[PDB]
Amino acid sequence: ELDQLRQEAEQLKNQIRDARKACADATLSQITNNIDPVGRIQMRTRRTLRGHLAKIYAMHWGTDSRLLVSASQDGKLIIWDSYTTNKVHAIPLRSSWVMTCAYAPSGNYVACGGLDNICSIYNLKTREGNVRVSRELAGHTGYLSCCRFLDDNQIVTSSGDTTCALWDIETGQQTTTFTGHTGDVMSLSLAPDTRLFVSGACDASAKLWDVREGMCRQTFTGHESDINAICFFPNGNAFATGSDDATCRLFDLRADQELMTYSHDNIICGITSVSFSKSGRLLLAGYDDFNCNVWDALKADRAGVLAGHDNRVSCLGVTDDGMAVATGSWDSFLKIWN
Amino acid sequence: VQLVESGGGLVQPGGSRKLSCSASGFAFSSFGMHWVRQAPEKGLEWVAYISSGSGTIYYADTVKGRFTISRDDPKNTLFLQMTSLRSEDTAMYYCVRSIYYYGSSPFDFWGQGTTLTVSSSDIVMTQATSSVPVTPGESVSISCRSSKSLLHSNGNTYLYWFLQRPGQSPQLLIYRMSNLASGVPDRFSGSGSGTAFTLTISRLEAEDVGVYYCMQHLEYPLTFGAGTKLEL
Amino acid sequence: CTLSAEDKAAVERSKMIDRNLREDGEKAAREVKLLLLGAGESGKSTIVKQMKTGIVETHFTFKDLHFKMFDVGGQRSERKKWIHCFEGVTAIIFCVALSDYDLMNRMHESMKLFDSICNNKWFTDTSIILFLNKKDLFEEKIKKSPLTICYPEYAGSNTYEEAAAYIQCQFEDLNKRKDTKEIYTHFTCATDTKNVQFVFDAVTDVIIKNNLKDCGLF
Amino acid sequence: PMKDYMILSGPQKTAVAVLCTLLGLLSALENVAVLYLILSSHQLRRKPSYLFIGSLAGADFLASVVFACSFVNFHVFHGVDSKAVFLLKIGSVTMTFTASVGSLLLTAIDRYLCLRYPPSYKALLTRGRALVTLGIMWVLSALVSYLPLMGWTCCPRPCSELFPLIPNDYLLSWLLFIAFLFSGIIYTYGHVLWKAHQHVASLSGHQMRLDVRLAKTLGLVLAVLLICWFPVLALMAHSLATTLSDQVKKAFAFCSMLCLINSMVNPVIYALRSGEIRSSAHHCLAHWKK
Amino acid sequence: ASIAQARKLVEQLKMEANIDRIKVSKAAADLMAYCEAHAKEDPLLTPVPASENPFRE
Ligand SMILES: CC(C)(CCCCCC#N)c1cc(O)c2c(c1)OC(C)(C)[C@@H]1CC[C@@H](CO)C[C@@H]21
Repeated sequence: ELDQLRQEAEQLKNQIRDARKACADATLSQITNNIDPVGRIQMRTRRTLRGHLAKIYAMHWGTDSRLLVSASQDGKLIIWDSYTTNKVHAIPLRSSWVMTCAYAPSGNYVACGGLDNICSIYNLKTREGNVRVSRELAGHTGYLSCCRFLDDNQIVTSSGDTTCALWDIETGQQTTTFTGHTGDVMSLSLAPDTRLFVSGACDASAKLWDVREGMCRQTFTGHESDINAICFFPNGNAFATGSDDATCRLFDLRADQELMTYSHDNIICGITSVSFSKSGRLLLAGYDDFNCNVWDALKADRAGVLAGHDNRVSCLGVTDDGMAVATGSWDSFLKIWN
Repeated sequence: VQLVESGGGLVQPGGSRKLSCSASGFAFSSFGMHWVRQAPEKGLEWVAYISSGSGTIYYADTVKGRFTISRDDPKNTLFLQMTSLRSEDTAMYYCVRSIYYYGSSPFDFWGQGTTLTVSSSDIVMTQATSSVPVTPGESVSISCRSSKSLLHSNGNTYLYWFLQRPGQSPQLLIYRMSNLASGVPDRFSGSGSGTAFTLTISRLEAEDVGVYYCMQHLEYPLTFGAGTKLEL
Repeated sequence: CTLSAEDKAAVERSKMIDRNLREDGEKAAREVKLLLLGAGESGKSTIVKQMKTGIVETHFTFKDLHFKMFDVGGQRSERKKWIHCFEGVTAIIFCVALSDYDLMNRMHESMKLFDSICNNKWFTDTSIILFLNKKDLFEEKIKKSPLTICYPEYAGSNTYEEAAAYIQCQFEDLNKRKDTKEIYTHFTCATDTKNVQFVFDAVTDVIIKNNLKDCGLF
Repeated sequence: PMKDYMILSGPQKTAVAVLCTLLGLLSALENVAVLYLILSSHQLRRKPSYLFIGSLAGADFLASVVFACSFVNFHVFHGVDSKAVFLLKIGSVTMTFTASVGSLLLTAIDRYLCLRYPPSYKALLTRGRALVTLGIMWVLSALVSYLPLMGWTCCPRPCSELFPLIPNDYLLSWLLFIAFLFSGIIYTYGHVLWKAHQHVASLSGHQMRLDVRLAKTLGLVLAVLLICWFPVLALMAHSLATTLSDQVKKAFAFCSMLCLINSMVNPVIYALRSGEIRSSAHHCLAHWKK
Repeated sequence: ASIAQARKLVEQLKMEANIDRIKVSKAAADLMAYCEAHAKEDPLLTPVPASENPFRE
């Protein structure tokens, strides 16, 4: 009888909830009640990266904090020089229907995937002055929603088949497959030491995976709808999700609970993209209402507004030196906000 | 990737001759291509440059007006139409590819060259040493001093280091100042101070023997130094 | 000009990349994108053969106009997480079998996929091209089994010319967006060979009515 | 001694001073309301069709503040009216009305490439190519209209009968340019109404709305281009073969009211018929409520 | 069939329940300590001058 195993699994996640309430002695908003607020944050559009012709679906900064790759649905993958607004590369994709892109931390590779279920790694720093597909990673049976490089040889991808996967790039096979989700995994975020990663799915749950062990360490259930965005705190001991029920929630990894909820009554639409700044004091969330809200992460209070996109802000990321924020949108424009 | 040049040969002075640089093994149309000549005892000297898409076309002041550089992208071929040849045009003309974006490595591949024989405001790069006796395993510091600050406002120091081994084409070592080129060993290292620059070979092997040219890429014309020969 | 010799050559590369983005965007703006959205393989692949893995793009040409049918039946994911990718498609070619009315019900599953994607948020203005195929098999079934199995509120007889006009009107009464989108209905089969002619006529009615909407005339 | 045209007395000059005041400012009211609503919306300022609506609403705005001022400064004010600055003033009403007539042709041609080449239309007429042909239209409508003060006096001709101080032989080269602009508009609006007849008959042949939906809109367009402009151009061309009568002396200045009557329908007929202008009109009624 | 699938959920929830958790007041103070220790190195929190900023419009 599996209903006995159903009765034990309902008894066992009460021990999850009771041992999580046994640590909730003081909230984050009680501790940072006696701290000074951030005030008002005035961010200006420094650059507008024009040149895409469709909805920009992802971007990713390089670790040098100057180059960024972006993916749009015109079948292009442009690498931008963000300081002097030059296109470094324009990579034509075999599938126009891309939903993610990643820049390698070495700078030599760019991956992208989408509705074709394939994460194609493109080699930028070749000979020949050309950008060629160095690998295509097949094995996912759903649309590939996110990809992040661990190094030049490993890449974690997530997909709509309720499955994240770790890949070896040269032997293009799944080294590890992360199952346990019951909905389409919409995002992932590696830890700063890249030994763990969190993944948010459409079953309103985030899961913390061990990369080398291959197991689900912790499961975080606090949302009511599809988690579209996830991002690690710069400490690596917390993360912030962003979902379709218009709230961002800050979960920690050690106390195993959520700390804050970043919600307003003026926002009704969901979050597409979540990223902390450097030092984790700011939480920049992009929304469906053409708008990116800067949240003071230690309090709940809203700091300034990154307004200036004519369509839904689909992607955003802060540079690794924390100097700028680039937001892409469904109008074909990437704006850089210092 | 290889560049092979055609043309050359004995030409009467005042005549005309067309050099052709057949490119193969690389995306030729996305590269700017240079012509760099070397007189049979002197050092390198930049002649002409045509960009990708033939947008900008530059020449040296010695060859302006009577030389014409042109590319043909479907055949992957680079031309240098030379008319009214003088006795100062007796040289080995190298055909150099160079791509320009952020973080690129210009001047990275050099062609083999065709010896053309005829019958009988510029930044000054100065390498005061002309010949250095070296034993292998030692530490060498080739020095090059400019006549202008090669450091730009964007932070880049446009100083290029080449190594022409005896009997070969030049090979890029250090593309911007302190930027090791791809495929060269880690024992080379560049360093500079805006106007004075050094190239440090840590533990020199037998392959490091040759002439070392410093080139500026701050403005056109690109000028080389009369390089420092290294001898065992 | 305050740019170096290499940064001026990096701007010229970026301008030449810009020139190839417009030449490749003009080549794609002259193309017609179509989203094929049949319900449970209801003749969805039998009209792909009549023109001329995640999604299957089918390129074909008719009267110097390049079409692209993006069949999305091989996804099996949550549709709402990727159906906004096809927002901006020219039309939605919908395939409903006319012989699944007797086969919870197979035809009511077609009307539910029709109702969700025609009254969608992202397809509030993209016209549906409904394809009521397998009409030859509908002849051999409506003479024996009436339409009272799928549609109990149906008083007309078992003549095909009034039964097919009822299934067309039952599907075309599902758009609440009648002021902004239109539904082009065809009755096809495998033996019908004028179906790419209908798609060329139905999407040139879409592109004309979209150009007149964008030029301020409508 | 130019004073030979003001045959307006009593209720005639009353019907020009007060009428053109309310005709002028109200037509200039909505013209700047359209010119604001185009540049306020950045999604509309990138569309190459509302530039031709903007250059209509631009040229019609200048033709409703210059001609409405120069008609009231001529008939009741009786200014100094010099021999050289008059041809600046009769040319600044002729450019700004031809550039509103030629901006109907650039709107008609733009409405013809919607039906002649449907799928390549947004690829053909781009924002770059829109401002180019707007520049050629603005400077062709200048040199055909400012050619009076750029070296054309009425002394080598005998000279005109209806217009003060203009050559009669120029009036046969401007009328036949607007007629070419008018036979370029009607012939364009004939094939828009013909490619909407070889398409609705073709689509309905598989299993008549667009044909009527254009003919009711492009008929009301061509009504106010012929109810307004043809009672200005017909008697203007009548002065050649036969001399003028006495009862038509004052009526031509009263038939000249129809040109700025055409100015207060052109935001209604070209911009208010558009939905994307009107969708930003309802959007901006909460914008300045503060 | 689902006898092992319900066993796989019990075996997953058992290794998730027996982890050790710190108090939330300790995890919130260690987040508050990170945002104050690195506050001077944050170019969006504390706006940098236009010289050190590499974006000059
Ligand atoms: C708008 C247009 C139809 C343009 C036609 C002109 C074409 C070239 C010529 N020729 C027009 C019609 C006019 O009847 C007049 C106009 C402009 O402007 C002013 C300067 C006010 C005239 C002053 C003298 C009045 C007669 O005593 C007539 C007034």
